[PDB]
Amino acid sequence: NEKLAKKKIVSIDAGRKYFSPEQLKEIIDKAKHYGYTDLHLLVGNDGLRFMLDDMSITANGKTYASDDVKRAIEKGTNDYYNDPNGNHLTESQMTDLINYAKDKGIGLIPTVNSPGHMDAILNAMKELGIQNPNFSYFGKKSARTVDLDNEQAVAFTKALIDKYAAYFAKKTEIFNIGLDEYANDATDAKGWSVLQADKYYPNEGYPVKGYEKFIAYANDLARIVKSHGLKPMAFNDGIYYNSDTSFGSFDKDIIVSMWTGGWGGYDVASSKLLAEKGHQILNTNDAWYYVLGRNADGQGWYNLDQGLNGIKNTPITSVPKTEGADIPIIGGMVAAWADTPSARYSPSRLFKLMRHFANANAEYFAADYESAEQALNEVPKDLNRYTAESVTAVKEAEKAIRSLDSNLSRAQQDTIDQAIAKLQETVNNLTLTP
Ligand SMILES: [Mg+2]
Ligand SMILES: [Mg+2]
Repeated sequence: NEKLAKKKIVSIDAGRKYFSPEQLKEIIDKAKHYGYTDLHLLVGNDGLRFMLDDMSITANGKTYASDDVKRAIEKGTNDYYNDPNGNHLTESQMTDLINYAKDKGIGLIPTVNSPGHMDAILNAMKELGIQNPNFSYFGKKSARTVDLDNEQAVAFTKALIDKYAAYFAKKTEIFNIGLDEYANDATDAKGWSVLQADKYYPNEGYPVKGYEKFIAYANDLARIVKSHGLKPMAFNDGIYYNSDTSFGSFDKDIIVSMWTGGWGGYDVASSKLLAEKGHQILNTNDAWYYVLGRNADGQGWYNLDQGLNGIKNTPITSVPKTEGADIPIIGGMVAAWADTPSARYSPSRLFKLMRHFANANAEYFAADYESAEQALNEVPKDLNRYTAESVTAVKEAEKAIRSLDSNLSRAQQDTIDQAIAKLQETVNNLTLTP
């Protein structure tokens, strides 16, 4: 019961790279088939590839017109990557996609990333006329990250998030605000250290109250998301970075997507600390990451063979940086990324990754009843013309399938499959009364 009740999630980076409604429906079909519960769809992640029908934004003592915001976001996303396959999903397409997923028992969790990984939103703000939205580090400007000292940029960004969250209200349950990898380009992946630095190394030109403002920012987004009845989620790396609780406290209602245990000189809070602070944790271990186009050993970090190895060697219960503690989880999430969005999207490669994650953790993933349902639909409805003995065998086989536990895992798939085979055999053995 506890294993099957977990969320099993596939994450798709449709922020950097365009994915069509058809492509996403196919992913949903596979997710359902392999026993997943949710699709985690990034739509704002460097690029921004989801447009509401009304994109008007009220901030900074004015309203930015819907059509101007749309044109700014379309231009801004293209400036990040002009994808020949498409620019954005429309509101009609999103609503249809969520409905399609819901009818299959699949939830959809969107991401609209900030204050990092927001190249397109920063570009859009510049197109609207907002001045100097980008964070800079000793003259090196981040293409991805907003300056938290810029009230006009921050106000616009929050109102944009609010607008998206208002749309997702009722139709989803979780909204990922991201919060990962602050100014990773401009600081050479040391952004959290940079934001915290002025407190400990004053008068050296580090951002004054940098990390303190980030906490306030994260918390305000959490408040905004919660106002819409949605649970806010965020990636772990900036949450109590360096295990430092002295700058302030994060909203406990933020679910933590735990993707990294950190690296040399990038010292993240342990999952133990985060649990102890009151956060629920979604295991998003980057052991399972796949970057499109990096399709085999040697082709770079998060290549497909690496991800498949991570899936074989790091179970769904193994959370980054536990300090040896027992870390409870709300579920697990395997993630595919489009760091190089011009890479060709290969469905079979993604589905292999998804299939392996489900098979490696089979007790956690729901069994497939699709074919059992179909087999029942294919039984002849009227059996009167057949012998009593052959009829009895069919009715017994039918009962046996309807008697199956409706909460079996992938680990018990063969139980379902044998029941299907037995029904098919009994139907084949139906004998006309002589
Ligand atoms: Mg590219
Ligand atoms: Mg492609």
